[PDB]
Amino acid sequence: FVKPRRPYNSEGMTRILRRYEEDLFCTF
Amino acid sequence: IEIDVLCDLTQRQAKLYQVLKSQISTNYDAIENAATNDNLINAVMQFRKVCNHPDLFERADVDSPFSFTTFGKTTSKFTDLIYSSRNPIKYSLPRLIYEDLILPNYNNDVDIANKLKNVKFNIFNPSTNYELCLFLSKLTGEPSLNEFFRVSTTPLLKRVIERTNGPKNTDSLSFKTITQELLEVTRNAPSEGVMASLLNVEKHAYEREYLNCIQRGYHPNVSAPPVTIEVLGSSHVTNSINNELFDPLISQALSDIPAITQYNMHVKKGIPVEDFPKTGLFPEPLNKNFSSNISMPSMDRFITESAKLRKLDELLVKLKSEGHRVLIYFQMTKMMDLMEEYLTYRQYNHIRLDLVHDWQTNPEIFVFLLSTNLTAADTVIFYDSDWNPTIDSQAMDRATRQVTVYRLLVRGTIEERMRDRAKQKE
Amino acid sequence: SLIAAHSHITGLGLDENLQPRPTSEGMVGQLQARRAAGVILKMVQNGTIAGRAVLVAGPPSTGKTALAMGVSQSLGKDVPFTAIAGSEIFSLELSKTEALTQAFRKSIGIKIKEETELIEGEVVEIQIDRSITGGHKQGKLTIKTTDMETIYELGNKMIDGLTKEKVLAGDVISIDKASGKITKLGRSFARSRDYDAMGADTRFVQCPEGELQKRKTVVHTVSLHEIDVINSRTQGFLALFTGDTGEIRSEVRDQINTKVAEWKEEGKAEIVPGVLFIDEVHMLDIECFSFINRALEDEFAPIVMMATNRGVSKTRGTNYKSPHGLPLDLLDRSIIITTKSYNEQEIKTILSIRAQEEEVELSSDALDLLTKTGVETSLRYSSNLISVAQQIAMKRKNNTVEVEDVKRAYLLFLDSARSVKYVQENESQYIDDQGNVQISIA
Amino acid sequence: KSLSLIAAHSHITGLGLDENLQPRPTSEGMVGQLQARRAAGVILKMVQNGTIAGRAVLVAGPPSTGKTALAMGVSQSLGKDVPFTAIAGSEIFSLELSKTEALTQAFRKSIGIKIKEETELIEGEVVEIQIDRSITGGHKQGKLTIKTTDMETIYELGNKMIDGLTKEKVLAGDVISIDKASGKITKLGRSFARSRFVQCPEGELQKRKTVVHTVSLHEIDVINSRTQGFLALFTGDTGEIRSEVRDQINTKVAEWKEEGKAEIVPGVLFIDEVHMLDIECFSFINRALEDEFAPIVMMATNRGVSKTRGTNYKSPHGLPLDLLDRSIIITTKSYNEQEIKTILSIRAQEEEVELSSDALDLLTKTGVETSLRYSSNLISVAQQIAMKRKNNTVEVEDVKRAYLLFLDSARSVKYVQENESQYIDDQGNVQISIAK
Amino acid sequence: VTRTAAHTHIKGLGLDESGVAKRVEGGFVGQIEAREACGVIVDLIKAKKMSGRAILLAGGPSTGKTALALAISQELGPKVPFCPLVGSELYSVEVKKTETLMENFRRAIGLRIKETKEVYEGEVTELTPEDAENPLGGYGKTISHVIVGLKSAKGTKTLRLDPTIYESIQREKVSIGDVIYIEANTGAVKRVGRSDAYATEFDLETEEYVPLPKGEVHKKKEIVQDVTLHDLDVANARPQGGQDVISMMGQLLKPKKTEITEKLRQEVNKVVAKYIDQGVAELIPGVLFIDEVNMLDIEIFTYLNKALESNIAPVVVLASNRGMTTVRGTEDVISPHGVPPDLIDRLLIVRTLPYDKDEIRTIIERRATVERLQVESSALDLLATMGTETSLRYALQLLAPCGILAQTSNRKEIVVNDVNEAKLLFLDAKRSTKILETSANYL
Amino acid sequence: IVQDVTLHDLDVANARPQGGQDVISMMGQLLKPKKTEITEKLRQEVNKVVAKYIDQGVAELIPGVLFIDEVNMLDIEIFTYLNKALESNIAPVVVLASNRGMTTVRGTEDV
Ligand SMILES: Nc1ncnc2c1ncn2[C@@H]1O[C@H](COP(=O)(O)OP(=O)(O)O)[C@@H](O)[C@H]1O
Ligand SMILES: Nc1ncnc2c1ncn2[C@@H]1O[C@H](COP(=O)(O)OP(=O)(O)O)[C@@H](O)[C@H]1O
Ligand SMILES: Nc1ncnc2c1ncn2[C@@H]1O[C@H](COP(=O)(O)OP(=O)(O)O)[C@@H](O)[C@H]1O
Repeated sequence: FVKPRRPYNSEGMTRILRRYEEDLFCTF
Repeated sequence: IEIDVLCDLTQRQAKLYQVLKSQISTNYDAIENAATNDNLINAVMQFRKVCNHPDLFERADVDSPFSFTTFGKTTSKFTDLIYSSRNPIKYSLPRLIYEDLILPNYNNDVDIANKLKNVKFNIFNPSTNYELCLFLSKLTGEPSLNEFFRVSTTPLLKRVIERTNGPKNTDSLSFKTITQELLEVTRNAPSEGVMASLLNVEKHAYEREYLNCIQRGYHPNVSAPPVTIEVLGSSHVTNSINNELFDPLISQALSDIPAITQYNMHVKKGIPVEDFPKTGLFPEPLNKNFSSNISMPSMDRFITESAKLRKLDELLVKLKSEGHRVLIYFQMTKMMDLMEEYLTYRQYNHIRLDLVHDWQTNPEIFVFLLSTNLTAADTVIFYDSDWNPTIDSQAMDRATRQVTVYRLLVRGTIEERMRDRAKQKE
Repeated sequence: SLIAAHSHITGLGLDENLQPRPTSEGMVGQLQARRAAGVILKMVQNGTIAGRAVLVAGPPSTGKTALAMGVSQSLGKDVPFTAIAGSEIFSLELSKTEALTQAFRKSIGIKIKEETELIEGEVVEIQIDRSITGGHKQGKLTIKTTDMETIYELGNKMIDGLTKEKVLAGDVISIDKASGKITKLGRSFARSRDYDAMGADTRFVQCPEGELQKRKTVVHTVSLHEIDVINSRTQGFLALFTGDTGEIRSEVRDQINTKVAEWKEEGKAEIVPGVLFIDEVHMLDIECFSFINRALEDEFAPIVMMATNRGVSKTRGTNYKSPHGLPLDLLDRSIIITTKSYNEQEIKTILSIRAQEEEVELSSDALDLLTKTGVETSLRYSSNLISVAQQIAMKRKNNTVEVEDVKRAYLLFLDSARSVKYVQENESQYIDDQGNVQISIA
Repeated sequence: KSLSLIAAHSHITGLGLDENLQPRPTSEGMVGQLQARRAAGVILKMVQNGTIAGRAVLVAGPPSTGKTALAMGVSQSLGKDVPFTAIAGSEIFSLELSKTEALTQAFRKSIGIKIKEETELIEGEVVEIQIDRSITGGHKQGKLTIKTTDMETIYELGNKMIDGLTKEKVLAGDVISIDKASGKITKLGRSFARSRFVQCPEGELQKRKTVVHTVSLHEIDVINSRTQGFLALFTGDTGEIRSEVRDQINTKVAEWKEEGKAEIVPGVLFIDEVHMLDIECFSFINRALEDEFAPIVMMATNRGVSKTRGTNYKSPHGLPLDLLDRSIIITTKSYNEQEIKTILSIRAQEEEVELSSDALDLLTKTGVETSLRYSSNLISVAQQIAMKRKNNTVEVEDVKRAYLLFLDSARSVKYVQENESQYIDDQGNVQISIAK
Repeated sequence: VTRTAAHTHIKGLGLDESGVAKRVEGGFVGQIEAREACGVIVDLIKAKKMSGRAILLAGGPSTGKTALALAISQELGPKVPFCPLVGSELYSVEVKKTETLMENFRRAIGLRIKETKEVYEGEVTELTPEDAENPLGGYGKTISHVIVGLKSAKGTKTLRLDPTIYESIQREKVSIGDVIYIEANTGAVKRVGRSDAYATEFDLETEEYVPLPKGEVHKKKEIVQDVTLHDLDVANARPQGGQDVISMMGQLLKPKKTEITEKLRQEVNKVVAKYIDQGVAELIPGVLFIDEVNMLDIEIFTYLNKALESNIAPVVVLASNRGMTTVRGTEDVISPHGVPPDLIDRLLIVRTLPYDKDEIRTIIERRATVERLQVESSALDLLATMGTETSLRYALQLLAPCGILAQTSNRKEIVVNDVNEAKLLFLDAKRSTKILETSANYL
Repeated sequence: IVQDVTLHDLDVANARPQGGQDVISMMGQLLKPKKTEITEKLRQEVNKVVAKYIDQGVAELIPGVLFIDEVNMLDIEIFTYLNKALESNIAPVVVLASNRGMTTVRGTEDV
């Protein structure tokens, strides 16, 4: 069986998000 | 079908050969036919265990520098650690030296002379020497006139750490040279830039010469802490050297605050972002292999460090249609290490000591390791250690109807000497 | 780039049977020296004999450096060729043995074979998450093609390579895993969002087809000295460029020798031996010659090419006088290629080849005059006069350089012997060796 | 003793002198040079008196007459707790320090301060350690049962002891020594509970002790010179210590001696092959002995009327005249046959198994003929070729074999003289080829 | 296939059991008494009880002193250290010459140690810090404890580290889901790679993937190591390896060779003696080869006669090429082999003798077989005549070019025409000197 | 904007570490700069990227003269280095000035 993906602990962080239509920025 | 392959001695095998060939007076005992004749026997088994492979008689452990320490060891719901590595060299000082030279005392004059030489007569003092401070304020364009007194009375590492990003006055004589303007104009610059690509050749040499995937070639042999200083009967010395070895500004500057902690002060405790103790100033190493001096034992180095296992894994890469057997009496019943080798990396359907019936129903599971009428196996690899072909023929008698012979040899070792006498006997 | 004194030599001018052609590959003359140099070149190309000292001897203006540079040209790319001079050893930060050892380690090369992986596709979505101070970074990159789409994780170096030369969703980039390079091929989606900051929009490319992950194997060459300095300190990669490497211990030398032999036997590394060329080797010291005669006896030592233009001269640092300035123990190790002076036809061929490389249309009688000048004075003077005569012809607006330009150039600029006679005629005007002069006309 | 293999001066355990300084003919490994040995005994009693400051003695004589043996005998008979520094003439030419700076450091390494300090120490065996680690907050508590042969007691431990015992993880039965002032425990070992090992400590826990500390003035100078820590004493980058901190340390040492909490112990500085120092070094030595904090300097030279380095004229003993004026000279003589026999007997007795007597006579004849040191070097290789013949004793024929193989100086010089074109001369001329 | 380095034909001294020399063994031809003396010296090394014994290999060029030194190293074995040197090595622009000499002296002395290290390793399932109480105060760290979950086969433990350990943990960029390796001796930690329990086909950082480590956590592993005494000295002088700011800052600086004080050497000797008596250390004294000892000046020899008379100093062997020459660093002392008479009394001279024609011929034959070129008999005899006539070395170096000319001539055989062409293309020292003499261009 | 730089400016810009701001570069900025032996690799990479942007057509290279006065006073090893530095590809013209006549070269005995 295909192994699970690695856990993605991103708590405590700002976020840059760039998408097809528009780019975001989540900050604190 | 009979085939023979001869192999060259690998580097670690040859150095093990030489270091255990030296002794005091070996007189080349194993190739003096001591194995044919019947201490000599201990040298014979030592030469055999060396001449096959190193890890069949001692484990290739981790590669680490020698820890020159005296740390807290044991004799063997959480177990905790405190860093307690110390050098074995203990420099012992009398208490009179410290308490009469370093610390202030009523009969000592350390603090008085310290202030008198560092504050009362410092030439950057604005209370006494204004015009000199105003002179340098005109020169360097400093916003504050106490900054020269601050720079003159600060340790170098501490003064390096609290680096100020504030721009200077614009009427200064500090005229920024063209190299600084070149460096600042490319500080955050894209690719395909004419001034951008001129000023980074180390990143071009990095990407061109593939330095991101190179391996560590050198590790130090001995690593040590700083030599401990042991003054008896005072806690001030303990506090002082514990503060100097672990200064929280210097230690925190070579550090990084965890991300959820930065959440905690920035949001939960409301600490402003610029008032964080600064981190991340430790230099980045060249690669992930260059981070630490400890080298893990690699599986691929086990594969490649043997004269015979390298050509053996080459052969089972080539041989798929015929199940094969190994005479494990080349090392006198050593099943263990080849077992770890071929279920660690070269994993296959396998059987090793109802047992004889499992490999005849299908050839997908090979007969593999057995110690020597079961000729139903497709082939058998019986290769060397035969100074007598009688056990060779009795092993191949046990063994489909077709029998195939795979012979292995190492040149320069005892196999050439027993396997040139037994070659004419065949 | 620019035309230099050795612009014309492209090879050793040598046939496949190790016999020199009369005029080929930008070379003429010195047939026995060319054959011996080709033999040394074939020795290097075999690459199984280490530490063979080769010495070149001859008068000045004979073609010693031309022979060595022709060896370097015909030697082929990606095989090292150091071209040090004798004076560069004497340093204030290294020892002379240390400088010789570093030149030796520079001359020997390793061809590392590395397995890499190439991905190329249309970028879907970036999810860079950074800490508050920005020090620690982790992200997720999403990339697709016409066939399939994959979600990859991100590290520190890949995120900082995405930030610099900034990549938006809608771009087609190519990433090499082993080197960590980022190559934005262009913008494919042409998204409707147009921020007023972006003024440099990359050219449109068709979004790629096929599988993203393509297996690739590449080879790169790194010399022994570079690996030595890389493993020497924590920041060793800077010391290649700043040159602040120095007095490197023998421990890293022996450990890297063992590791290099390890990479050799597992098939990662294929050592190519190189050539160290020491022009004007008579400039060196006796300690350097001692280290040289004891340094060729290792497996990691290249073919050493040495040049001199001295007769029986004083060996430096010593009272005695030795052939070629080199002591007898070193001279016994070396094998000597000799060179002999030219004649009128070879000199004529030299200036014809030079003027072809100097883009000068020279007339035949001016060529004859230049050959007579070159035989009369030196080859280098008649080589140097061609560009000056070309400039003089350019000032008179004639393309072909004629005899009067050659005579005007000869009158304007002085060679060695005429300058010697002009000094000897009125020596009181120049400052004497005893520091005596007369600066007044009366 | 540290790690010590057999060396040249290993048999010398001190001056073989009686109570009235009269030398015994053979005692403590040393034989002969009775006038020189009596002089060295007088100098030893000077140093052991410790009331005389800054005298220089010059041990001059022929090579291989025991000058270095005399100095090693003085150093061995001095014992420990008195500083001794043996340097050579080629040490002080430093690439970072000046010559006078290196001489000043070597002068101040051989002057020592003796301090008596009384500390506190608790050392026993742990019967049982318990911690009531119910950490509702940062506070924790625990109890420790520590035992010796005459003690058995329980302690209530504060938080800092719990922190100090969490690291250096003490189990039950381990032997620990606790410093109460600094909170540093040392794990000496585990007691006899096998069912590294150390004996269980004797009684009277919490026993004060006096540890007598002797430090040199160079270490105090390095410490008081503020920008160099004590790591300069190991790294060697002390780097031109200023004169004012030296003056401060001298005044503080005089204050400590007067007020009686420190005692000054003079030592001996030995300079082997003093003839290689420059005239500047001779001037600094010439004016360096007038300081009160100056040791007793020993100088050894084996040169005749030779040039002084840095000048162009010749002077006796390789030293200038004023330095010869400021030093008393100990003379040493060469050895006759019986002294060579006794020295070879002692060295062969210590170094290896016994010799046959005719072989010892052949060694004595060779030592008289060529050199003492050559015979002493022949001893071991003759024994090794005797082991290769598989015999215990060393016979005459093993000595003959070793004499055939290993040449002395005279045979090498002569054989160089008959084979001249095969070798390289001053002018760099050599006939490598053997034909014509 | 394998590169020849002018000494690959030498495998050992070639002696028999009783110390006599076979005429052909180990690639040695002749030099019987020299080989016997060097075998006696090898036996003296394997005795491992002497200190400061020295020999000088006197002889001319093309004779075999360097060959005898590497023969000693081959016979002794790679376990006992061998430190080759040239006399020009001792002059350094960064430190004194004498300290370079003693650093080579303690490079020669070896050590055999066996050490047990407390080792924590396993897969990081949990990694949660604990925040400090007063973070902006700055006199403490920003954290107080870090709880780490380590999982491996057969055991699983939770780890409450001090912040100073977490410094190295964050410096190796340890994330959740990789196999790590904490060495509790020094506090160093090595991040092996990402664990293969999860998916391994989606990273972009060419990470290596490792299985779960076998055995429990808190493995106590005993390893065996071979170090030199100089390496202990250079580790204690420049203290890299601790987790204090002195050690972390000492890693980053460019190292300079410093004058290592004697006090450090006595402390290292005391620690090593404690390791000897405790039972994990065994001393391995070695051999140091100073080739070209004529190049050393008077200061090194003057310090050498005192440095050889210490209790720990190894056996040094010396080579000299010159006869009755003046000593460097002085202008009046005329002395054999460039060695002053003070040092020569400590020294045991081993003479080496020049060669005959048959020895030269056999040396050429063995060197041709080692370089894998077969020769013809008349060409070998011609090369032997040139070796007698010019030098042995010139006949040795000419072997490869006639082989090159033979492959040029589309054959594997060396003939006398190839030897004559090697004569015509390349010249020895004598013909070059005569060509310099006849020419007036200062050729 | 047209900016004019020398090749030594590019070499000294690439040699000192730009960016990073991680202890080592900041200590290098605060301490005194040290002239260091710039290796051939840095100059070769600089020449490579400069030739690349020359072949692009956006950069223009212009050689300038170098005037060395009192050239009688250089040591012999400087002339020995200059013999092959003059033969290099990118090195410009150099103008030499001397006033002495029949004299010995500095650094040698009787030339
Ligand atoms: N065989 C040749 N082919 C091409 N050019 C040559 C040849 N011989 C000499 N030259 C020219 O002669 C000049 C001197 O040669 P070079 O070796 O550089 O200096 P020198 O001979 O003084 O050492 C060079 O400029 C070179 O171009
Ligand atoms: N009186 C003596 N007693 C014992 N051994 C001696 C005596 N004199 C000399 N030796 C030995 O002779 C050897 C060489 O003597 P050495 O001390 O070098 O003489 P010098 O100091 O005069 O050069 C040393 O091993 C030393 O032990
Ligand atoms: N006894 C010997 N047997 C075989 N070859 C030798 C012998 N002695 C010297 N040689 C060869 O002669 C050459 C010179 O050896 P080396 O000792 O390095 O120089 P030198 O003999 O001048 O000291 C080496 O290449 C070696 O192969």
